[PDB]
Amino acid sequence: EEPSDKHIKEYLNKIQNSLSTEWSPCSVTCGNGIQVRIKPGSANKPKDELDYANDIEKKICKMEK
Amino acid sequence: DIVMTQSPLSLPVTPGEPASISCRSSQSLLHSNGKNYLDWYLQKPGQSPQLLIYLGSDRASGVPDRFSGSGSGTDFTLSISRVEAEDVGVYYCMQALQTPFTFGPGTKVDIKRTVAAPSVFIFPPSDEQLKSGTASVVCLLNNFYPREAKVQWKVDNALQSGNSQESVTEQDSKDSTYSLSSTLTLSKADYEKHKVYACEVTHQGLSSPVTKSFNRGEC
Amino acid sequence: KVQLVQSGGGVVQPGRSQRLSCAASGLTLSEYAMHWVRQAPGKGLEWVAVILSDGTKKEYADSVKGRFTISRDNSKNTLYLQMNSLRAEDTAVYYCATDDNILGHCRSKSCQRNYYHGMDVWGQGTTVSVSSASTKGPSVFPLAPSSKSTSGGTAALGCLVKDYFPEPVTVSWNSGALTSGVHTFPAVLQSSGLYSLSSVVTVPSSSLGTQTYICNVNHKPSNTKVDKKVEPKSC
Repeated sequence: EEPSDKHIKEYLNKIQNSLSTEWSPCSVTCGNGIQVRIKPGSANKPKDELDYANDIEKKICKMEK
Repeated sequence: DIVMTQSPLSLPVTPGEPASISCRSSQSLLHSNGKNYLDWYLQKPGQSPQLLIYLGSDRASGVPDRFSGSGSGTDFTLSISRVEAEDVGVYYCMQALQTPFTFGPGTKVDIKRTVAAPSVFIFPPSDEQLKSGTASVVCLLNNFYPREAKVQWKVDNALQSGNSQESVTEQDSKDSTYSLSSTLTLSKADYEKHKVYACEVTHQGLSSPVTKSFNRGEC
Repeated sequence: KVQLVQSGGGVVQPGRSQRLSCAASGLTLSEYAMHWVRQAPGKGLEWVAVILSDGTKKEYADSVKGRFTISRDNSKNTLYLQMNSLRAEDTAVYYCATDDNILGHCRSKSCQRNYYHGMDVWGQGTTVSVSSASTKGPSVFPLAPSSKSTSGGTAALGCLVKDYFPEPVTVSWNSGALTSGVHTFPAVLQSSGLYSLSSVVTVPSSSLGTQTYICNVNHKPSNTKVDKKVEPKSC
């Protein structure tokens, strides 16, 4: 189903500074995971000031079962 | 289906001035998740649509600062702090709350310049065409602004109905003018029944309607 | 670059079928729900259909349900639209576009958060023209310059390019040596089902006696090429 907030935030921590305005890789190898990006309109925000709810966009990724 | 409306439908913008387009939906687009599912797209002449604004207020990648979206529920606005020549085209709002996605009718934006009356020119049919059994009469309105114009055909003072078609150019990059053709098509038999062929043009740059005309066969 | 490359389309008779393709390059199609949107000539945008990233939950506009079906092949990074029982009403440019909301959350079912960020990538469009007209090259007629097309030392002249099918034709003047002051008007569709357009140019009136003005009209569908010299009138 939908990746949890816990999952997405864990993933944001794992990708650290590779987070960018481009969609990340899928967070998983099998099943459903998340991809994340810095919202286009937030590209000028210092990384340390990015807000999970308002500056990070999310999309589900569906890998093979 | 959700019905989308826009106003105004035509929006000329003087260089340097801001512009604003209104979009209304027949049902709220505010979702329980807090987002307003309203997009704005621009379609430049001869191009595919492109995304400007999503979720009411978010700018898409590569969209200049001069574009902003505001609003919530059923009432939304696109604001353009200035309209560059490259911003001319048709602006559509679209709800993305639920399928079918539905679009507004479009707002056509152009660059507002000093009023310029058309040069009005008229062309009788060629003898070559007449030999073929048909007569096309062309009226040309050249290099005018604004785009709105009324062109009527009078044949021996009788208004023509149903037998003409217009074509209009896109706004010219350099001088911000338009040109327009109106083509009257008649049978050779009908064409030869009348003398005076007249194009009557009404336009903001003309204090009264201008008539260009010829007598059949004279020149 | 990141691109959706459309193919297919063209002229098709009423009642026949056409299949459109939309091939992604620079992005992975399986990361997107995909939409079709269309635009009839001179009209606004109309949503046509959507398909989720795994091919489930195909949906359609009422205007096409029963006749169109949407499909995809993620392994070929390609989206398709199958159009059956085509009607004149279906003539349009058809566009494909992306959607990050791969599985329809929020708009079709409950969601913990939003996943939609607009339709951000669009194909270049495919024209579908639904018509029974036969391919036909144009007649080219002079729009001859006269006192009735001359003002302030400038004369307008042109060529009327009438009764061709399908679009497009191209018009040059003097084999491309003359471009300034040219206006080649968008084609109009006539009652007959055939197209017609005019190309006009303004030039110095005093040149009419010495400079030949020729419109070069090409209609590739019919392999028609016409050069028409426009002769000036002294009246």
